[PDB]
Amino acid sequence: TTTIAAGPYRRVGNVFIVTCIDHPFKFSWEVNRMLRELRLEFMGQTTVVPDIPPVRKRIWRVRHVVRVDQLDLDEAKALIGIPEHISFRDLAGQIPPTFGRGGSVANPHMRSKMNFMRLRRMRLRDVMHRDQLEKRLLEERHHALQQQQQ
Amino acid sequence: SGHNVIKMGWMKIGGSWKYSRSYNDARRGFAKGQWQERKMTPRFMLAPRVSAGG
Amino acid sequence: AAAAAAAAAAAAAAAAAAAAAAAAAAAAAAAAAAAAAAAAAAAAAAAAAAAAAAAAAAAAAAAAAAAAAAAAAAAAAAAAAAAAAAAAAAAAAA
Amino acid sequence: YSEYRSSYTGARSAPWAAPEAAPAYPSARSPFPLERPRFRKTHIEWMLHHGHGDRYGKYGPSREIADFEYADGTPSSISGKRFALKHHQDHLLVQLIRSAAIVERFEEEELLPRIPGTPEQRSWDPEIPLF
Amino acid sequence: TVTSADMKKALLSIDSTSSGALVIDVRSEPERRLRPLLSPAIVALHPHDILSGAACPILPSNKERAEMFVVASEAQRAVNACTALRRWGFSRVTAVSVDAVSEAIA
Amino acid sequence: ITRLYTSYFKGELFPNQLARPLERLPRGVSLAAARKGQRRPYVPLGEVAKLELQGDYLTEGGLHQEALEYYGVVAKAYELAYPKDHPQVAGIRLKLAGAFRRTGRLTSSKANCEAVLQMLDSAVQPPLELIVEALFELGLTSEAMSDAAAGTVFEEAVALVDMFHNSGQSHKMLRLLPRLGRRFNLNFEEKFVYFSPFDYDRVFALADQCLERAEVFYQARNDRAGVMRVLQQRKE
Amino acid sequence: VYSSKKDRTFKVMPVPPP
Amino acid sequence: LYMPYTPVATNPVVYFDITAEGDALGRVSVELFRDVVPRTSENFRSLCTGERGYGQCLLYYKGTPFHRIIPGFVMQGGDILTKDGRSNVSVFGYPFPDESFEGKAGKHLPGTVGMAHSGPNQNGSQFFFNLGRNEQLDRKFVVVGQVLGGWEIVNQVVKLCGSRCGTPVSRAWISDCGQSG
Amino acid sequence: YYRATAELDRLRGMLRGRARLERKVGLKRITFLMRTQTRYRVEQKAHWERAIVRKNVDSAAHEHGSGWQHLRNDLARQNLMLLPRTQQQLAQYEPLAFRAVMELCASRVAPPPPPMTAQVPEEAYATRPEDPKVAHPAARRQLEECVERMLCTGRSDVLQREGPRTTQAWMDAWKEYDL
Amino acid sequence: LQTLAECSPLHHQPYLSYANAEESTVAGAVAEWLRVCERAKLPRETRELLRKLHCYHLSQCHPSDATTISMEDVWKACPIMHRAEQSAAAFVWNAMASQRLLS
Amino acid sequence: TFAQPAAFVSPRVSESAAHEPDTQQSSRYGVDRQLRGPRRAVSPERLQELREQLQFVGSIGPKVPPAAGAGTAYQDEYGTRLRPRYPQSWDTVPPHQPSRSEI
Amino acid sequence: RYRLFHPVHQTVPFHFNPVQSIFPLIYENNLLAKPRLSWKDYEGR
Amino acid sequence: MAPELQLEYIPIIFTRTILGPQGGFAGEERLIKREVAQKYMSEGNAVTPSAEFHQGVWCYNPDSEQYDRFVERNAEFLDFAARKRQWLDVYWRVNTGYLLFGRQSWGQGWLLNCPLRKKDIAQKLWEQYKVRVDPRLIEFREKDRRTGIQDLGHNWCWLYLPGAEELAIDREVYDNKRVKVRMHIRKMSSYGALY
RNA sequence: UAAAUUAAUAAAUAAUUAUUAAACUAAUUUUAUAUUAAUAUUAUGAAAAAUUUUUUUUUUUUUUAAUUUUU
Repeated sequence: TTTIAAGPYRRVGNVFIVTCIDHPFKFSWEVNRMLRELRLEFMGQTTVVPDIPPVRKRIWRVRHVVRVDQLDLDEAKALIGIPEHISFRDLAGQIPPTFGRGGSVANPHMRSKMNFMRLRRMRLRDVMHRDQLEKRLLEERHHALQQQQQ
Repeated sequence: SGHNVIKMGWMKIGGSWKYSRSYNDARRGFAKGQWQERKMTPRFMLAPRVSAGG
Repeated sequence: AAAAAAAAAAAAAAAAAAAAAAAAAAAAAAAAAAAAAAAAAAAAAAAAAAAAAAAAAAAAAAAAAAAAAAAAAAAAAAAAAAAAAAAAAAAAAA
Repeated sequence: YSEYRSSYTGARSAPWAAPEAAPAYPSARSPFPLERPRFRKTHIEWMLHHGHGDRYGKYGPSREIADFEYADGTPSSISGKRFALKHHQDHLLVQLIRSAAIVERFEEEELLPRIPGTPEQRSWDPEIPLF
Repeated sequence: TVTSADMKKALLSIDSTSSGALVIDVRSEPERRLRPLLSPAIVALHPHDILSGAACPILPSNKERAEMFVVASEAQRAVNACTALRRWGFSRVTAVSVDAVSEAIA
Repeated sequence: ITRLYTSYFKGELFPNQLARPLERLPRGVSLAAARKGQRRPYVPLGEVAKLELQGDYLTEGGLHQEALEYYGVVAKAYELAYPKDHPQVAGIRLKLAGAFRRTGRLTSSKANCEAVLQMLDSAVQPPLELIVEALFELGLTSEAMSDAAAGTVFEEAVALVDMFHNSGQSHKMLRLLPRLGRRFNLNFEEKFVYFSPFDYDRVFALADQCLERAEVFYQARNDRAGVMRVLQQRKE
Repeated sequence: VYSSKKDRTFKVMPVPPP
Repeated sequence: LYMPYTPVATNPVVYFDITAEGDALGRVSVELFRDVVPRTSENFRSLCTGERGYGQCLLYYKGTPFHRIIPGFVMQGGDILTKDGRSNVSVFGYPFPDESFEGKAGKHLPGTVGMAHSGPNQNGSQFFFNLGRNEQLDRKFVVVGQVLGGWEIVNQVVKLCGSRCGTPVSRAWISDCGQSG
Repeated sequence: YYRATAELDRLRGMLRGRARLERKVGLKRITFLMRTQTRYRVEQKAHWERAIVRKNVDSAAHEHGSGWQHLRNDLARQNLMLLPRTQQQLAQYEPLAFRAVMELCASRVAPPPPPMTAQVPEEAYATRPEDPKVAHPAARRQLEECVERMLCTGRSDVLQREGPRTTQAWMDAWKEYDL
Repeated sequence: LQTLAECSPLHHQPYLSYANAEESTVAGAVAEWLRVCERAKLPRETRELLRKLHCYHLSQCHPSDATTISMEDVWKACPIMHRAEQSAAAFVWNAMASQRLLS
Repeated sequence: TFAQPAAFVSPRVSESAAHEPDTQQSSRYGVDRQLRGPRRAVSPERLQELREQLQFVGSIGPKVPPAAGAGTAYQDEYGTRLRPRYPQSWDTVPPHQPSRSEI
Repeated sequence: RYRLFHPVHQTVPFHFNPVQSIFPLIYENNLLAKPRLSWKDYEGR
Repeated sequence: MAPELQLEYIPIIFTRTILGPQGGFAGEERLIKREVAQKYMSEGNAVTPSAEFHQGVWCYNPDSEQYDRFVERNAEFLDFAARKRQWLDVYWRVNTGYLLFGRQSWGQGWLLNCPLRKKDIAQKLWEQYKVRVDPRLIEFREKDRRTGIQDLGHNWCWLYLPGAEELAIDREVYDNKRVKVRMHIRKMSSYGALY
């Protein structure tokens, strides 16, 4: 239309799809350090990472081992069928934060003693629920005596 | 029912003994006691003892 | 207690400065709690930036543990997993 | 009876155009960026192009269709290596949503930068212009 | 530099069905927040957006029959935004002014 | 080291995955008698199973009208797939009498969740986790009909749980599994492997809401002994 | 290539002329 | 636009420093019912005082934004962990049950701050200001308090940043939170 | 350690004159043979037995002027999805079906188009009013999609097609249980 | 006591524990408040208010085992005369200028 | 921009000889068919007009008020611990053990 | 060939798992999530 | 805060672009700030700024071996200055510099397995000398114009500085039109380099 | 999986591997990460010059699998 497309705008950053194409054992540890942060360990895996600055650094140092794609934030909502009237920050607010392998904690002990207190909140939630039916059953049966007095 | 091979951990009986040199020393009760440290003199030789009693 | 000096050592060898008390048992109670590295001498908290010392053994142990190839690589030189397996061992003798 | 899904909603774009139309084949040249060596898809790029993954026992009509069913039409229950698949294909989405979910927050608070690249990339490649 | 009448050629082109802007402004954020010289048929861009290439979708297809007329207070700061366009192909981008643009109020 | 799980991780094995059997009534015990004590031709089931899971997903989404349709179809293909009064054709309507009630049509709800029971007692040994799913729908459509006299069926439903639900077999294998872990300070999350009875024993989880939907009744009508008649049972 | 000793596994013959 | 509300003393009084669109709105003082709900008032007030040591998260409302703002129905908040609103924690270290719905904690009058929960029983760290007479939230969500001052501010947020779905068109958050009296 | 000398002592029956007789010398042999079967099975048996098959499907392609170099690239181009052991089964038992394939890959027939992504129906955007009785517009179409795909599969005489003979009536099987 | 909890971190947490301790365990929060102010040696002489408060919360909760103390007795022992004269009679003074700036 | 189709091939991809067919036979068809189609959110105010429709069902908190015509929700009629009796088949794989998503 | 060249958005194809697989009622504007949270959650057969 | 004496940036007589012999030029001013480098002020090559000196200075012209030729400090001059210096500032670097290459070569090498492009070198000149350049201004020596650089050891080639006439810069540098850039390609390993 | 090293008045830890135990927060993807203590263990051996190829030692069975052209 020979003019700058005008109006209220948006901005749609990218999203990468990286995959190893070479054995990461061959290189130093400084590089495979940058390949764990991409959640990549073996030739042939794949992941989908944002394009935010702290990820271009980790990719700038492994550019000879990965192959990169670039998905925009309309291709994403199109690759998977998503209505345009949905965003992504709200659609992601549904899945809990304790997904498979919830998050990365420093040690493998701190990964265990975190999965432990998640197997405890299940025990507790079953016990607290049984505690109410001993607290409710009480208060009423605690009233039957008083209710007898009036 | 295992052999606490030092610097290697518990090992099966009948297992591998190739890496249990210093373990065959501890069992014999033989104590080197870190005596290859000739160079660094411990507080033992340089500690003035008060009190001829103690 | 903010230092702003070349602060001191602790109270190993003590010249006692009394004010008023029973006090007839100071240097017999000032060399009694001085060998267990202790209070009962009030310990004179000095050197408010002792963080730079917790960040030395943070670096002097993360730069000497990387002297042996820090290796978030793997169990080093895998090359035989990445197909699939359960790695066994290799006794050190080295 | 047999099955052929090839998608989650089926809805396959039928291939046969019309009793006289042209066939409209797909371009067999692998997407090489420089164009001089002039390659051709190699039996494992066709397999990627056709909806499978690297090997066709992956991410295709070879797993997502059940192996069998009972003659009366009763399906077959799930297995350990079936649930572990469905969770994986849901991981390949949560990896993408949570990824786009953080880009949104970065681009809605204007945190994503404007100079394209790192501080150490522009200081490496000359073709990324000066700012 | 650019005669204020060249802008007046946009007095009769933005009125057409394509209400797209015919002028950008590489101005500092308060500089555009302190002055009402941005309202009619003009869009804001940071010069690190055109150069880096973030403003490629919002830029006309016909790269030969296309004008920009970037606006800025400084001179060096202005041509350092026009030259970002030549990096992307456009020609009729001139770094018009900062004051002559403040006057096409209709 | 850790595991990224960035590739496809095949499942582990575990004794929580044993195919736990169903629950029934004893041999001669018939439902209407127990209560008052207190080959096939091809049908695309595999496709209609996908067609009712979109009802379970829908009726659980608040779209109770759309769910009614998806349930309508799958309840049609079932009264043809299975013979009369099959334990399955009776159970699908229990998803229909609910989907009815959540659309005003209570008159058909009770007409549905009461039709199932004559398929259940007239059977040989009915699925016990169903007769507590029917006797729940029969107790919920009576609420929607606002009849307090029609509310003492929960306590009669759980009368079958307390009687005919051997509450051991839900957690028989899972009982010793904490004795499987052999590490104490790493991978020690195996010494506390806890499986929850609400998530593992459905009939128990059903029998709980009965004894919680029955409490709210007696709490609503300002009934005292009724509440305690339930709470002590919900604890027991 | 795959145990460099020598490769005696039957190789494929080139394609006939069109 | 006046908020009727029940006046009593000797109760924990908590204040919030809300800020939508980065615009300093003002302080919102809450009166917690320690007369009927001792526990829920202690989990709440604790997260507002920030005195508790970090457990599963940093137990503190300062900074966390409101995340479910339905104009005219409910303005949600809390969310110590996973600032989008998908995680419910508590200072006792576990989601804890609801105490009582008998008096002053069963009715969700417009002057009320409910204690949102994931399960009907296991309450957590998420609260909500009942902006209308929610006849259905009776004895489901344990009411725990009532706003004393600043009712215009929560009436500002529910309008400035609202959507029938719930997502905020702008980020309204707690710039600071502390105990008042 | 544990020589597995219990199992490997029954095997000493099928060895030659020395390993069969003396228990020691038989173990060093049978544990040398069994340790090289498992060494050849997991390492080298594939790359050899996997090329006696790519030679049989190839040699069976030269009888049609083509070869494995071309066949391999065009069994995939057409999405045919045949294991390289299956093409050897056809080339040896069903020689016509193989030939029939070899004509297809040589034909100028359009390969099947790549599977489509997920398309948002229009009705997802179509603004729904405040109407509680009628179902959502998208379900009345998606459900129709599910029942057509339900009847297209197989030739199930659904009680000799006793269920609703037409689709708009099959979507009304919820009114069949109303009074 | 508030402006003390607001002045220094030393007095804040002890106050917020006392500010909302139980009616059952009050006079303990004041004791564990006196214990910290005493250890981190304060002008324990001129700070006798926390003693009186501890004697006010003990005159209830066993009224018969300890003597009786009123809230006025506590306020009697306070660092006052900063507010009564030089500060209270400073407030209204500024308010007078506000009248010679209106006029 | 909101009004435009919004599908924008990058200059580098356009420049390279990576051009592929259309109407089918391009893996990018289902996408570039979905991106070239007219955009619904033609304006940031037409944006909300679509978004004032969809609900957030499973979100933690006070559930939405019903539409006055649909019965009371499943969740309060069936509690939270329970879930509908999903059919367990190869192709309907419902979420198993749903009482672990709590944290 | 040594290094293949394909749009690597193909190596993880989203045909058998669109968001309609993890959000069942989305085209019905409902936005409900029913994911499979971990391989470890698997109930049984 | 412009540092106290960690910087001075005092106007100039002559001879920036330090070398062994560095006064290769004809009549201008350009320098590096004399912070402790005030050693200039000792015997010329820089003069403290003054209300007089901001009008002009006695730049060293080399024609008479003394700071004879006056020079004005108008716009054109300062315009002409950087345009002139920046030219040979490129010359001073690539002439005196020596750019190393971590490259890859398999077997007993003697040769690179991926020969050097021209865009390859034009990345190094920017990487190591911070000198931005047009790659096409690099003309490989007449030995390897058809096969890249491709060789280990010590190679060289011709970067072409076009702008010799418009700045009137001759007889001070031994090649007015092109400058020999010297390279030295190593054999780095897989951990060493990419490509 | 090679790392450690100061004889001798008031300066935070030898290092390794091993056994046994311990704790997540100013410190971002909604990424990733083996840190701490107690005890057991100190002999695996370079001389010059120059200088400021590669990841493999180790595989549960069936398939599946992308690094080949001569002078």
